[PDB]
Amino acid sequence: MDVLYSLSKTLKDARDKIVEGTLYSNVSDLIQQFNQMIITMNGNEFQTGGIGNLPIRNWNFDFGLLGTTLLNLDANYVETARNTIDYFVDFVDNVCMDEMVRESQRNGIAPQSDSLRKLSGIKFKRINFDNSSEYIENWNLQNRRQRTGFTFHKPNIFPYSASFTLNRSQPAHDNLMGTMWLNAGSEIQVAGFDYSCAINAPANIQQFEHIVQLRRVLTTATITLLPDAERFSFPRVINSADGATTWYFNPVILRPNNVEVEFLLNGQIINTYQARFGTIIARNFDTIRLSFQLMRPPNMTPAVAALFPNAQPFEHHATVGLTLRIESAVCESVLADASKTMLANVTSVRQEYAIPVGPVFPPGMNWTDLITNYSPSREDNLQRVFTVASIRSMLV
Amino acid sequence: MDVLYSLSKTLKDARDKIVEGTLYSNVSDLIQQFNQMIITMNGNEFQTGGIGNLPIRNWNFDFGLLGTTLLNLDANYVETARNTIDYFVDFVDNVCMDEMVRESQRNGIAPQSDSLRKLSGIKFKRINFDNSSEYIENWNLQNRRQRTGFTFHKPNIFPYSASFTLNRSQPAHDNLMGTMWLNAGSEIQVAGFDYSCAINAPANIQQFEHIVQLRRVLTTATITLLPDAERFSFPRVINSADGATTWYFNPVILRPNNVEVEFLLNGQIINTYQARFGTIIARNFDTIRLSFQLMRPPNMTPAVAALFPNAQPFEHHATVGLTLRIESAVCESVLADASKTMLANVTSVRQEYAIPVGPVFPPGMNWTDLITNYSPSREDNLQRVFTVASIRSMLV
Amino acid sequence: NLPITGSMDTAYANSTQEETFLTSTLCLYYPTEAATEINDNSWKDTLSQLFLTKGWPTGSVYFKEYTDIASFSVDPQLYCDYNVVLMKYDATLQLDMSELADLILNEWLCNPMDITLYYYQQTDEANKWISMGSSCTIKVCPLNTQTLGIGCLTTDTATFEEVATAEKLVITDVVDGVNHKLDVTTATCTIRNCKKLGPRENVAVIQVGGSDVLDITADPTTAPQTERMMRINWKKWWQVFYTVVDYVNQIIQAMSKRSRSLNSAAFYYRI
Amino acid sequence: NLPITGSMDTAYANSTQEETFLTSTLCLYYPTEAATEINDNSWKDTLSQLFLTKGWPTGSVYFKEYTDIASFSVDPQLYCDYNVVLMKYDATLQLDMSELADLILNEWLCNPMDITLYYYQQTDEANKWISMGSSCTIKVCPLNTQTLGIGCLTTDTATFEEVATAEKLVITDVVDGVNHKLDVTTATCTIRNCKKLGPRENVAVIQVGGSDVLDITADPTTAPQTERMMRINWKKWWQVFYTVVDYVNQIIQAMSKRSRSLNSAAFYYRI
Ligand SMILES: *[C@@H]1O[C@H](CO)[C@@H](O)[C@H](O)[C@H]1NC(C)=O
Ligand SMILES: *[C@@H]1O[C@H](CO)[C@@H](O)[C@H](O)[C@H]1NC(C)=O
Ligand SMILES: [Ca+2]
Ligand SMILES: [Ca+2]
Ligand SMILES: [Ca+2]
Ligand SMILES: [Ca+2]
Ligand SMILES: [Ca+2]
Ligand SMILES: [Ca+2]
Ligand SMILES: [Ca+2]
Ligand SMILES: [Ca+2]
Ligand SMILES: [Zn+2]
Ligand SMILES: [Zn+2]
Ligand SMILES: [Zn+2]
Repeated sequence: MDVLYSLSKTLKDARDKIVEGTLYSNVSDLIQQFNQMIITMNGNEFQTGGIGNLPIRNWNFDFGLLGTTLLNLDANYVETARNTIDYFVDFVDNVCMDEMVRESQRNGIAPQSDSLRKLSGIKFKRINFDNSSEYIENWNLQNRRQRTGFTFHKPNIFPYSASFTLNRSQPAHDNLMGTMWLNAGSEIQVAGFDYSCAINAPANIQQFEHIVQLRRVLTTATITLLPDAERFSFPRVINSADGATTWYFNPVILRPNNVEVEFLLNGQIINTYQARFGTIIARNFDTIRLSFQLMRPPNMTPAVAALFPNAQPFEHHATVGLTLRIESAVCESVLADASKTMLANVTSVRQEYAIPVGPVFPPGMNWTDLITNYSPSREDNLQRVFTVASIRSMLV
Repeated sequence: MDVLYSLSKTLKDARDKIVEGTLYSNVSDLIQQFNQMIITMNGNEFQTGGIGNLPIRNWNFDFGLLGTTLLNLDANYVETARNTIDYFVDFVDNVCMDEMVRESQRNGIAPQSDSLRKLSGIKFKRINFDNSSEYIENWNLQNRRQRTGFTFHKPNIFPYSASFTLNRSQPAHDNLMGTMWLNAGSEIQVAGFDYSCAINAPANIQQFEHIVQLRRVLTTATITLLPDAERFSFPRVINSADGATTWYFNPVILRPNNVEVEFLLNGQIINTYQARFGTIIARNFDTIRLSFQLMRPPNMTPAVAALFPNAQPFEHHATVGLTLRIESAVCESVLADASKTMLANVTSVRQEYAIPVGPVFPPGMNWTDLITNYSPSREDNLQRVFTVASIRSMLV
Repeated sequence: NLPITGSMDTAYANSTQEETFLTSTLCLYYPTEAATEINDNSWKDTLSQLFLTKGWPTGSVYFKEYTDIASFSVDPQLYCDYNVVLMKYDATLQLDMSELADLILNEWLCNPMDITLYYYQQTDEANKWISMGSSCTIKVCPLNTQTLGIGCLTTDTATFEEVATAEKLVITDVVDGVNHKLDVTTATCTIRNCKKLGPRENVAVIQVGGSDVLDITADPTTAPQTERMMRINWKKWWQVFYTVVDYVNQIIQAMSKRSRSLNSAAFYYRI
Repeated sequence: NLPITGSMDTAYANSTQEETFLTSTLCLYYPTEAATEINDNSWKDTLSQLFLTKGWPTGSVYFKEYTDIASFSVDPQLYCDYNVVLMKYDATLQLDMSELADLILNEWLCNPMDITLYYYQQTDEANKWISMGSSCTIKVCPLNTQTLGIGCLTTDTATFEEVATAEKLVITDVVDGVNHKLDVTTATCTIRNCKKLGPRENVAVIQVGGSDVLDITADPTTAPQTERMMRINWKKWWQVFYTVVDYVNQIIQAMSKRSRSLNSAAFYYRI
């Protein structure tokens, strides 16, 4: 992986720095590294592909070295460099694609393609130089068994789930108490509803709770908490839990009462915010507990008093919503987020060459299935393929 | 691991071969290996950790070489060697125990304890010599990504499960048709019961099926298949599926008819055995399908005909059994079995020092929970701890 | 009662209307004048066959007759899984019919009221006194903490306040938290202390003629028309029964299975 | 009807007897002579109170009376969730007792017969002809493969073979595979072609005095005496009813819910 990344980095620096008119002083070290890469790769035969519709390609390296006596680079030097750079970039892209489409259960961190396994030999370590990208840095930390860290803007940590739970229900679904939520990506909208507006409640207060378990620990997380769930604030007809019938929801929104968001790690309360909205910081957590309340307004105007009668029928249903959006976080594991493209790259490569479903990832690289059952083996394979995708993005 | 195994092997060979009066030619290579170990270990500080109630222990190595220049070993030589060997054996046992009680979700095949991580450095590779035991051999094969093979006598492949399936039932539980089974260790007992004794069956034949899906592929397995399932051939009072009530079982055993044992690999019929009992060979499989039939006897003596009326009540219920014992097999993964002591050793070490439950193994190293969810991470950690346990059992 | 968790992506099941029509019974309650006007001894068979065309198995639709609203209001026994009450409208009986609806469109938990030895009060707005009999004439004497009466003497029933007279059914609502002495003709009446638990979903009331006058809630600020309170203009009873049969699916959609576990002693017409 | 998979370690639930009694009901069928000997106008009330001491809520236990076995055998309707029939023993009515027990202890699937038009045959051992009415007289004429009577003349019904005379209930079992012409007094009794589906587990029969003589299976080789066919010795009916009340736990334990889905809408009690 480090050798493949170093090949890609050398090629990218060659593309960027070997340009007409530049001082040889600007590229001297790069030219030395490039010639070292040529020397190391010369006389070596590689084979990529042979999986899915990815074609079998044979790679031979027999190249001349670049000159070193120029003062400024001219056109001839640039074209001579560019021929070799083109061949090497094609080889690196094909090796990355061959690695991205493969997976293993026991040792998914290790290279799967024969090309990358061959590149993991000792003799190729001469190619290795600066490993500065975030993903290769985390790869090297993981290989050294150090603490790893990935920054995610809007991490996709919540699998898609639009669900509801009815704590009070009847076959006619006219006096319903419960809560409905959407968890999606970095977003959690929840809404507790009482059809009776907590008229018969002990203190005219109905307590609602929502626990969301994150499949990985998130640290240094910035979250925005807002007091309404716009997703559950309009009337809708909702299937029953068994699908046998459909019930009606006609929200009227009241501000949530005694809002309390707890960020828990292994069942221990790390962070706690009460009646706090806007930007909050969850420093280290794996579970979110949103507890809110519907408090019946003690004083009502004639219209508000008309909305909520003493007994049934209940045509307007009291609702209190919370919105929780993770804008940025840090995770020791790789995750799909809004700013990066590794998941998109891996899925695109797997789709374009019709890779049969393997024993590790869900069919189609579907992220909801991947994050729902984010096992250590899946994490190994996902880190490997994401690192390969990041390496490939340097060139392609 | 190979260095730890080599330390244990050198110490065991020293204890077995360095005996008073023995020719030096019997131990020359052993003495050279032992002195190499002493040189490699001298000047190195080790610490076996304080996980759980395992005491923190510090180990320093400053030992003189074992002497040469003796034709036959004498008492002085053996005494000096015994002092050194005792200290080294204590160190190795403590290192093995420290490694046995640790686990990681990712990279669980790698060493976990600080002592073994130190021993995995290059400077200790000199200690490494003959890796002949089955577990270390398979460890080295796994490290190289080669085919792995563990031979088990009575492999513990089936998690405990005593269950039943009622294909025909009613609240009174007086006319029942179904199957009840026990799957435990290397043994499957199954019994198909019909209370009507197939009076109304299409041809007075009731078909019973039992599919047991093994969680690891077994190869070269010798299996005893016997007609009757003694576990389900006596009167029983059995809880209902939901536990609301209890029903009555009053078996009368008829011989199973059209017995059909299929051993399937990936949904493909590898082995088939029809009307065969005794020893059978299943060469490679991951699923067992047992198909049997209750055939109503066309001719019945008055005593037999008295048990099987045309209609209810049915007081004697016709049952056909099947017993399937895996006497020995080969699996690419590590399993607990009847003859080996690895699981017992690891569990004993964890219980003795009150090791808190980790994130990998079920509490108490429960084997049913372990093999029910035999994940790749669990497999890596279990192979690691079992290899360490065998290394320790060479000396302790 | 346990929490029920459902996924909003779950697929709708097929229509269960045919299955419920096959496995449930329908009771139709109509006034005797309907049978008089129809003037046909086989009209039950005709309606059964038409309901069969609508899907209901033969024999599952039960036709029950009552003399009038006042008579029917004396302990109405609703039998079938689904009950439809064709209630004729009379401008003079607006309260009584309402009471009848209030009695059959809601679930009531009732206990005996032995007035002659005990003093009674209504604890909350859900509490009422339901009196049923041939003649229910109920007089009330509000009391106070000192046990005296306000504008009434416990020793003189003539001073009691009149709340019901010659009633077959009446729902009495007095001021909560106040003890009242009661005087009702126990010979021709039985009074029960009752709590309305909620709507009774297996009973629909179709008002034949008139306007929306029903008030099934004692609260003056609410006069809610639920989907189980229909109202149809009419000139012939045959047309009324034809529209009941034709829109039976709509009528049953407005209704739901009773869902209550009772303590009472009533027969039922079930399949 | 789906397979049910259960584990042999699932914890037993608590006793459901209390909630079963609070949610089920018990119909007790007794002869008229029982009420005659009791000679009380309120024995039903005291029996209900004793049952309540035994657990059942008031009004859950129903008491039905029949004149005798013969009259009760004419299309008996069983209403409650749990039915207990106290059948007095007469040494001269063993077959009638057996037929009543067969009818009410087993589940039957019956269809009408037109004896005046078509010939009939019994397909298998579970197929019977149950005829009931004010007076059932059934005569049979077995036909050969040429639709010609054997030992009987199709034209002359006096040659037919008499299998029932003036019976109020009779289960006729003829040789299977033979077509029979039936002469039945349809004006006073109806005959139905029925198949025995299985046991009615909500009906228990307590034989008052006598011996074990009931035979609910036509097979000569079986006289089951299931757990729902009790027998007691008696001298006074009050002792019989006290025994029934005291051991109602065991009686209900011997019974189970009906469990059969019916295509017929009949009158039942169900709390
Ligand atoms: C539901 O209706 C569809 C549409 O005809 C039919 O194919 C299907 O079998 C029905 N039943 C179920 C259980 O979906
Ligand atoms: C069942 O009975 C046990 C002991 O009699 C009691 O602890 C428990 O609360 C009861 N109810 C349930 C639902 O287990
Ligand atoms: Ca009135
Ligand atoms: Ca007055
Ligand atoms: Ca009041
Ligand atoms: Ca009102
Ligand atoms: Ca008879
Ligand atoms: Ca004759
Ligand atoms: Ca027959
Ligand atoms: Ca018999
Ligand atoms: Zn619902
Ligand atoms: Zn053995
Ligand atoms: Zn069961």
